[PDB]
Amino acid sequence: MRECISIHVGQAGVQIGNACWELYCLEHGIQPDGQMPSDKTIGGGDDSFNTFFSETGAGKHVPRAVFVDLEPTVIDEVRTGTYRQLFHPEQLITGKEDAANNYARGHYTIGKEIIDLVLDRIRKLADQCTGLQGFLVFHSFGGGTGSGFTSLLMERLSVDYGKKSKLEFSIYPAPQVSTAVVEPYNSILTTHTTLEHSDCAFMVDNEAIYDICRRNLDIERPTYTNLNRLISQIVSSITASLRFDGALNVDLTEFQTNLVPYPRIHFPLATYAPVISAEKAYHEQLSVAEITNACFEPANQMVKCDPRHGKYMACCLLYRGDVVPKDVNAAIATIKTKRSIQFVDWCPTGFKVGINYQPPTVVPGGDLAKVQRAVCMLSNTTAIAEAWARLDHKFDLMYAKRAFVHWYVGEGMEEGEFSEAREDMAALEKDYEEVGVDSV
Amino acid sequence: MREIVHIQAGQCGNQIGAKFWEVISDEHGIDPTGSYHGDSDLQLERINVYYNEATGNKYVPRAILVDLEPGTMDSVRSGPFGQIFRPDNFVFGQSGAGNNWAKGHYTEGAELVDSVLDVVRKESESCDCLQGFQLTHSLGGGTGSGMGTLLISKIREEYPDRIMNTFSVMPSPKVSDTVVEPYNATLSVHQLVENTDETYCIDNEALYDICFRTLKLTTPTYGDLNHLVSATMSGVTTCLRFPGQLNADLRKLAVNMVPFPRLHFFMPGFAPLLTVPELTQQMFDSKNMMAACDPRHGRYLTVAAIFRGRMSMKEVDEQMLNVQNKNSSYFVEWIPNNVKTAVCDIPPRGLKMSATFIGNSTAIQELFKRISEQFTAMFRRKAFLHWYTGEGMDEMEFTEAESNMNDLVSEYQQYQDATAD
Amino acid sequence: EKREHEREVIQKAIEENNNFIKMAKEKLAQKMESNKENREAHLAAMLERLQEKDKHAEEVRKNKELKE
Ligand SMILES: Nc1nc2c(ncn2[C@@H]2O[C@H](COP(=O)(O)OP(=O)(O)OP(=O)(O)O)[C@@H](O)[C@H]2O)c(=O)[nH]1
Ligand SMILES: Nc1nc2c(ncn2[C@@H]2O[C@H](COP(=O)(O)OP(=O)(O)O)[C@@H](O)[C@H]2O)c(=O)[nH]1
Ligand SMILES: [Ca+2]
Ligand SMILES: [Mg+2]
Ligand SMILES: [Mg+2]
Repeated sequence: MRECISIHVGQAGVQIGNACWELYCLEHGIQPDGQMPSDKTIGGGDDSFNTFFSETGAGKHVPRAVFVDLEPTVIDEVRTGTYRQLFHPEQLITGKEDAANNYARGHYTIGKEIIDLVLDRIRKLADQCTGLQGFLVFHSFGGGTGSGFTSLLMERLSVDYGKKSKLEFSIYPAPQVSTAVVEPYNSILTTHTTLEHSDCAFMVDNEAIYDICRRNLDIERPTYTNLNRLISQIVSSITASLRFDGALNVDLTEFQTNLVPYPRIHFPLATYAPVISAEKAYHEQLSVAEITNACFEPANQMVKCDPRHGKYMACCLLYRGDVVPKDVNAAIATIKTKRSIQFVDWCPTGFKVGINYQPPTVVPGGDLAKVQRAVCMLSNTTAIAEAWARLDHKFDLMYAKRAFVHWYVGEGMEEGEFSEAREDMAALEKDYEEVGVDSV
Repeated sequence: MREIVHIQAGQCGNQIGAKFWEVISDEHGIDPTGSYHGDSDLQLERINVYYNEATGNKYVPRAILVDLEPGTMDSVRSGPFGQIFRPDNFVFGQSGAGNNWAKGHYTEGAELVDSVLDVVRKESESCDCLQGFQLTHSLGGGTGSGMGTLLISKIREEYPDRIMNTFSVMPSPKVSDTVVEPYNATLSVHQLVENTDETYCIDNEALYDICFRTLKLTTPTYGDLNHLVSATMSGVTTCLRFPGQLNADLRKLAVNMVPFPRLHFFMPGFAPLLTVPELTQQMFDSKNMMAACDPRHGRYLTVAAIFRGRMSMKEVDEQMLNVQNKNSSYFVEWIPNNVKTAVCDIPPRGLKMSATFIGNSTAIQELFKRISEQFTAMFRRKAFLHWYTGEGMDEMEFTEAESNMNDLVSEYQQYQDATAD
Repeated sequence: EKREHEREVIQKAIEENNNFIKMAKEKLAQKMESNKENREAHLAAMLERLQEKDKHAEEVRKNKELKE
């Protein structure tokens, strides 16, 4: 019961999924062939790890996942790679030809040729579930598949599963790792299109992750593998409530209640700590107080924005490892004296806490210290709107000259869809402004 | 599984084509008998972009050779790697083009066209997923220009959803085998503006001046020019031929390089004609451009750049950032992040470090102006025209092409003058 | 009165989940329809232009024949 199905879409979605599922296997002690010596329940069960993993008669533990891309080069590596025995071939879905950085091809031209088959495979995962809870959808903003196909899919999933919950992990574009000049277009179109179909979306700013890899881990020039390895630690923090259980453990949906005050305002800011190399961690236990402290440092955020210049609508702390409440409460008390974390006048100022006893791991060969304790803060602040502003600004500069727009019109789109998407984003920026203004 | 189909047409087209094949075959570890005798898995990972697999496990270029007279093509066979081509893909006529565009496009070219078409189909239908086509040709002759453009059009009817990419060689009166070459050029350009997705503008003027003024060859050969052309062609196809973290193909490139359909004419650049900063500076220098235009007389809409060799990723990032920072006036502000960068670990034969540059710059108007000035000097005093009406053409069609090309210049100017605010 | 209010609330929640699904389904179908249309019209116009160029190349060969 209470299963979650993960859908990884496009290159970023897929590679991030490789990272996340590798980490999950290691957190749960599942071997690359899917066996897990510790599960005495053969062929099924109702342990917490079963939210993400189905069991077979042979004792293989199988991700409740689907990987989807419009070309085959990235998923081929999964079919061929180290973890290839984990999935049934049907969970790995490829076409022949990609979306060429074009949202139209992703949502329409190429994407409509494969959407039925994807929904069919997802349906085979949902039929194995005794109480399906929802979907986790991983994708980039900037790609044609990650934007267009993800949008098409979300609309279809709303159709086929109703108001069953859908959460996003969305990869927001950075100029250092960027692949197309048209990413702001694809970003705006996919954000406008998915906004009504998504319940909670976690943005991951590639520039922030990148900055963090450079600064805290002294990686001269970070790769997708560096980024992904960090991102997955954040996603693991966020899903630990679903995948493990303990007394102090607090379910993600319970945080979700506090995180989304209005349907459109469903974009929480994540902040992770500690990010530290083995070199620097050797002979230093970083206490609850230090990691808690570092959560309020803007250089540790998934998204580049300044929360000091916005207002808080919610503040959640998700701890894992060797952590007891007394310490947390001390650390929070200190933060509350030394920081002025300001909330909007219509919400309470408490921090909501949860603790998972199971300590973090790392993937061998990585650059991250294996620490005893960690924390992800999820806050909802109006500052996140800066990230819409930047993107919207970029869109405007091109759109005012109609640059590259012909590539979209060539696939059967109208300019109207562009102006309509940009108006939705303008209204979202204005909503973020309004929630922060004090009451009558 | 992302096939490109290559077509060389006429004299220039076949020579630069042949060179292309030589260079890339060497880079991929393929001999003239078509065997893989090479040292890295990387040379084979995306080998089928350009080569078909075969009997006796051979690799065969997906190339089609085309000319209106057997001259240049027998030299192709006689030449090394002449044996690597597929003898059926040799499509030639007899009567020749006589350096006359109307002959390439309308008359004799029109008689030969369907046999080319049949081989094109044989090559496409064997493809798992066709990216599209690249044509090497010249715009000064008659086969390359006239029949190359006619080919483009005909292929476009059958594969209107595939990318058409040309390497087009532009006529200079230094190295200049005629006098009607402006007519031929204008006529071809007029076609190109409408029917290619992306055209690499290879200028003999610029090639000549590099060999003379820089390489110090006071008497440069076709062989010296084509040496330049081949290094370039290698350079700009590096991202197609090798696995990167970019995945390039012709569509993604067009999408990222072409902001308005008509403005698809690129200025290539190469370095060296050595450290990352020097590589980077030289590569943007007007002296290293394969089209004879100063980029400081215009502004870049878009730019792709690729560095080949083993070098610091961090350093290249810093240098490319630097170059945009310090020259910010020469990049339009209404296209954020318009300069892209790739690194390939494998250098071309004979170098430790190279850099290839592809620009969509409005300074290219300079080049179309050159052709326009020459063209008009003749035309208005109706010089050498009978040659053309000779074959059924109207004067109108000359007027229309000149207009179209002046329109293209006007357009490049208009986007050059455009501001963010 | 209270039971009937209970019935109303839950039927309203069903109705809204349904109208949402329906709306989505329609919105999708309209956009995919308009999409196919537009794309087709672009290809058709391209092919038309090409075909005019073929016809024009007849009138250039047919016209060289009429100089004899
Ligand atoms: N963090 C992270 N970002 C990635 C990764 N791969 C691509 N991206 C980002 O995703 C955006 C590009 O989208 P992609 O996922 O590569 O494109 P796609 O979904 O495969 O779509 P098409 O290939 O055009 O069909 C860029 O902003 C990249 O920086 C990855 O592995 N990790
Ligand atoms: N760079 C270069 N230009 C060439 C070569 N061969 C011919 N040209 C140019 O081609 C133009 C004439 O076209 P050509 O290929 O000879 O005629 P075609 O066979 O009818 O296409 C002239 O401007 C020549 O300078 C070559 O090998 N390299
Ligand atoms: Ca130390
Ligand atoms: Mg892709
Ligand atoms: Mg010649």
